[PDB]
Amino acid sequence: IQRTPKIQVYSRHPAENGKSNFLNCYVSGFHPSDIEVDLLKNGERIEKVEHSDLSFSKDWSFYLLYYTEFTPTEKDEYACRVNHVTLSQPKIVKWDRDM
Amino acid sequence: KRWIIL
Amino acid sequence: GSHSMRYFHTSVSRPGRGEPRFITVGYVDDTLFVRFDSDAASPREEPRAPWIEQEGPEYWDRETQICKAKAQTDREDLRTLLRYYNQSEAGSHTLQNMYGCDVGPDGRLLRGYHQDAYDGKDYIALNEDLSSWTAADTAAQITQRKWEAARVAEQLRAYLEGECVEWLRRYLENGKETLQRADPPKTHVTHHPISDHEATLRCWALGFYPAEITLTWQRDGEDQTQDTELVETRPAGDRTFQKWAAVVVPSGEEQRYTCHVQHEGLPKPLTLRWE
Repeated sequence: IQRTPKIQVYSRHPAENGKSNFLNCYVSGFHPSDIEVDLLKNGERIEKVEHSDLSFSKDWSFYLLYYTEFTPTEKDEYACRVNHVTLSQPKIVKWDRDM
Repeated sequence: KRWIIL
Repeated sequence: GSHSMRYFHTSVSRPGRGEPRFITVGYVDDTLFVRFDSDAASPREEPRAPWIEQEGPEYWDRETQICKAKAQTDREDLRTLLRYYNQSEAGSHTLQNMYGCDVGPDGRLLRGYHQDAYDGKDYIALNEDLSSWTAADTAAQITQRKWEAARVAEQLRAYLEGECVEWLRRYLENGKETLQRADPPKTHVTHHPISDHEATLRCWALGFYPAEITLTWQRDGEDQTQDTELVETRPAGDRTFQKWAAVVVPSGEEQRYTCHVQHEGLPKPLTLRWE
């Protein structure tokens, strides 16, 4: 039995260029718990990324929050890269501030 | 406070 | 309002890579307040909310002992479950356990919980009577017989009606500044044309606590349950939560759509439109 993660990439606060913020990747709804999550800046892995402690929802599926401080700009592109056994290939979700 | 399975 | 206390536990085996990793976290409502990770440097149960820090070293010593004992029993239980399901020692398996209590605005017990899952599937659960068990299959029936013979349910009932409720009430008082404050959502509607003929309306809720919320789109007053895209409520990282709901609308019909927001922090449900 396996459940593929739902992936959301987003900012803690509404994004303002030049203003410090937090970039988040929330993965949820997945099983088994083994998962790899990277935050990306212009395609490159951000080094310093923290994550919450593994917990789970009423339906037993797991969720985790990966996050890092960052200061968005106009040009800088951000994304979340997730790999899981349910995934043929790593899935990349881009940050879309204009949502 | 936790419970412990006795 | 009403409140809950929950302890969550996950053990994940990793054959050939040491002993299972054990992680447990405790919550009051949607606020994390304690953690323990067996892979940590010098594992102890650590505070994660200011209102639990005042508990003395006796409290932390006992909690850490319980956490370590639970890690060990989980390791034994994972070996047992391999036998119960006639499984190889080659694969990684998962054991999950949740327990806790819910109380009403008066602090009365509403109900208690104690349930387990193996490999992401229901395994065995204490029933709401706090006296009988629901076993998911013939393997869990063996655990049921063992727990019945050991009168486990009677012990859980005593905890769930006693210490569970009493310490949840204590935590609620010590953390009343935050645990008993609801932060209402900040809301707005955004508009993104897809085409010359269609546009996306997205209803946003930000900065709210607790996580429970209802966001709904109406067209001409009729809920668009079938045609609404609703993302999972997500944590902002500052204790608050976020959520949005989106509908695709015919261009020019935007004013026929209304977003409705229900949250504990709101005295009245909000109705919003695209401006």
